[PDB]
Amino acid sequence: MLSEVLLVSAPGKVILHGEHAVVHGKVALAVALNLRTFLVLRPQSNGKVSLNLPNVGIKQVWDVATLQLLDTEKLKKVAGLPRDCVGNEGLSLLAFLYLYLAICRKQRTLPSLDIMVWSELPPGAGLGSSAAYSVCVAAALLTACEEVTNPLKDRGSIGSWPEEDLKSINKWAYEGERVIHGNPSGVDNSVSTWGGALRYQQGKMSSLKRLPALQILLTNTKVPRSTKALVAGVRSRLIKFPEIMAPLLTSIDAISLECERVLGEMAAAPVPEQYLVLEELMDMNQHHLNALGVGHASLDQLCQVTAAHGLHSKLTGAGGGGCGITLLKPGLERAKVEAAKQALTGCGFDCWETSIGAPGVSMHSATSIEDPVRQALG
Amino acid sequence: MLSEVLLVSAPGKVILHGEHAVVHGKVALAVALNLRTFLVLRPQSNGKVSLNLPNVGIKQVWDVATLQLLDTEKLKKVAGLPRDCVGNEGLSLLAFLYLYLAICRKQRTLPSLDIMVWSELPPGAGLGSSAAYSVCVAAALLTACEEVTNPLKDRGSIGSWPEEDLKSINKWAYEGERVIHGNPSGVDNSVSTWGGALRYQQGKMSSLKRLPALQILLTNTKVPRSTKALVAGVRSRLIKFPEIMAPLLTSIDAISLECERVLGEMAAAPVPEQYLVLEELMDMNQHHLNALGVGHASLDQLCQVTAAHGLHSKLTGAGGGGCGITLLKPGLERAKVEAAKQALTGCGFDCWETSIGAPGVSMHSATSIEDPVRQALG
Ligand SMILES: Nc1ncnc2c1ncn2[C@@H]1O[C@H](COP(=O)(O)OP(=O)(O)OP(=O)(O)O)[C@@H](O)[C@H]1O
Ligand SMILES: Nc1ncnc2c1ncn2[C@@H]1O[C@H](COP(=O)(O)OP(=O)(O)OP(=O)(O)O)[C@@H](O)[C@H]1O
Ligand SMILES: [Mg+2]
Ligand SMILES: [Mg+2]
Repeated sequence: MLSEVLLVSAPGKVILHGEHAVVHGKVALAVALNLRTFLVLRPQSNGKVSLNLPNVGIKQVWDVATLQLLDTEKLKKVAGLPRDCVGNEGLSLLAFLYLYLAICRKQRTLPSLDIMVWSELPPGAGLGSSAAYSVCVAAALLTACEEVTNPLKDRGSIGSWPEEDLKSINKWAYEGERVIHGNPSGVDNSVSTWGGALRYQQGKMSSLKRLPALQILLTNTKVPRSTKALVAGVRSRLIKFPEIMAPLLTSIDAISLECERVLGEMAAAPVPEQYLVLEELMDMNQHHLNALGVGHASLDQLCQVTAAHGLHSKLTGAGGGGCGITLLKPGLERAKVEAAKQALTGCGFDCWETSIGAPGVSMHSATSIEDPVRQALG
Repeated sequence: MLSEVLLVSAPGKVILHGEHAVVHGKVALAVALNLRTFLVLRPQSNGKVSLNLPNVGIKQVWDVATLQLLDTEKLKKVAGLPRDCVGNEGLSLLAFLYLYLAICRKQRTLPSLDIMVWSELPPGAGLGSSAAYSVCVAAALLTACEEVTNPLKDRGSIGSWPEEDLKSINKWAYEGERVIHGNPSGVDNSVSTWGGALRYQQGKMSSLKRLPALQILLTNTKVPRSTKALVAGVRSRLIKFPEIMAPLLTSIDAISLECERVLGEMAAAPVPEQYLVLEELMDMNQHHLNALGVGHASLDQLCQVTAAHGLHSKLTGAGGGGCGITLLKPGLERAKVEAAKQALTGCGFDCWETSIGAPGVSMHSATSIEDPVRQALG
């Protein structure tokens, strides 16, 4: 057990290319979104572990005494420890407990902690915020129970864990996603742990070696959608017009592959003509997705406003609403981008200017933390 | 030679599906557009043949005496008969003369005629108005010199020529398109002659046996474009992203083929669910074309306004401007369609509510002719 206060942060994700094509065997590219989730863990004296989730406005307190006397599927039983009430986010408090016991069990006394979680990620918008949360939790606990090295052992500003350690973090982050999702693939938590870019084919994942600096505008239309529905309609259209749909899917597959090739050649020396290829790829993937049938008026609107300012975008994820991405290459005029944001907001959409291909699980010194975050954390 | 006044009309064309895909070996569907070109031929006494083209504001008069004394490549020589001045539409007056001599030569005296041509077709917008013109000319002359039966020999209201006769009309209509275009494929003139729908693969054409009643909105954005440019950019992108583009083209090919199948099954009994397939096909072909790169802001705008009213459209032809088509299925409310037209016009576009799969070369009695047409003709 450590004593110092731990501060860890993990990024969310966006599907650059591949969205619906992956369901049919095609390649997809998932990348770390720099909209992070922070978790501050404070050691305590009182025999109580308190998990505090501001966002979802819920706080829960357990007393080590009771949990320490609990006999250590498994889920049903776990629910009999805290309770069983309302909350789609109630599974999270269940995912915390699981991660808490299973990881600290090898301790001769369950520690008394205080966890503070606050992210910049909009929940449910498909940016994998629950994995970012699981990763943060598994990372803080693992470090507190010294099951993993302490990145800031040398009192650095910002730090990360070594490969062997990141693997332990992911494995545990995954169990936590299993409890809340049931059958998660592992892309979300893998993206949150290793950061950077991920390649997903048919159950197999890899980590693109090197990525360039990519600036984007993340837009949330707040339009609610049914992921189960979209995927069904696509499969439906795949059955109705097979000779039309089959090729289309292959076309999207080629877009992921092409992007993979370019990003790699950009990691060398980013020539301006490389951003031109990327936006052409986005333009085409957006049209293909509209063809698949997962488009939405709020999304055509997002692209229309954006193109009006010379920017290129594409939906990201399930389509039919949700978020969209817009590329910001090196050289645009502060004015073009600034107006797009205003326009986007006027439509009633949330808009963030962030980055893609983000760092990954990180430990921060309380002085590396910005002000807005520090205010929400302490 | 006949004596009565002849009145013939021919339809233009629109590419339902296939546009850029045909250049690469894929199937395309061309259909007769019910925006007709009329030609009134009046026999005269004075030894003069007068061709009058109101639209292009030009009239030309020749005297049979001079032409009758002309020794009967060949083009250069033909130009030495009238003259050689300005006019992209000057080749037309040249196409008339060629059709006049070559067809009346077997007469012992060049007749004295008066031709009046007036169409509802916008020139150069890709609706094949020059073929509609060549067809009308070849049809009037052929009938006057009795090289073909007289449809209204039985004093009917409206009539057409028999297969064997329509073939002669097309063959001559083609020479006239050769003079004005140089290397025309024959789709335009074949569509204008036989009407209905045509299937074009790789030099081979066929006539879809039966088509259903299709109502559409023809929209001209009046945005000028370069057909030579568009096709070049497409070939360019085909070279740059081959694994992405190849499949896409195959996807469009499947759209033509699918449409061909449905139209045929609609000719039986047009079930409402058949119009649903057609608009899904248009939606998809429009997205593919945007992917090819032949889209334009004026066209996204055309589709956006239209969808706002529940209607489905797609560009038609070269893209990057020009015309677009919108389907009007049986059952829409006069209000939805009427507002679309207003909106379209506000954008500064010309809009026509016509039909597709039109009749073809026809002879009309001066009482079958509407008022607007009759006013412009006499
Ligand atoms: N800051 C946060 N604090 C606590 N729980 C969170 C936070 N952000 C997300 N979650 C939890 O994760 C769940 C999100 O499930 P959801 O199906 O929407 O997946 P997602 O992670 O939002 O993204 P995606 O489905 O693409 O992965 C919620 O049930 C919620 O309890
Ligand atoms: N009503 C008309 N009267 C006389 N000439 C016409 C008329 N309509 C079209 N034309 C002639 O046909 C030519 C049109 O050439 P163009 O390359 O624009 O082909 P198009 O027939 O308009 O359509 P598309 O190119 O798709 O076939 C002009 O040079 C013009 O002289
Ligand atoms: Mg998740
Ligand atoms: Mg023509």
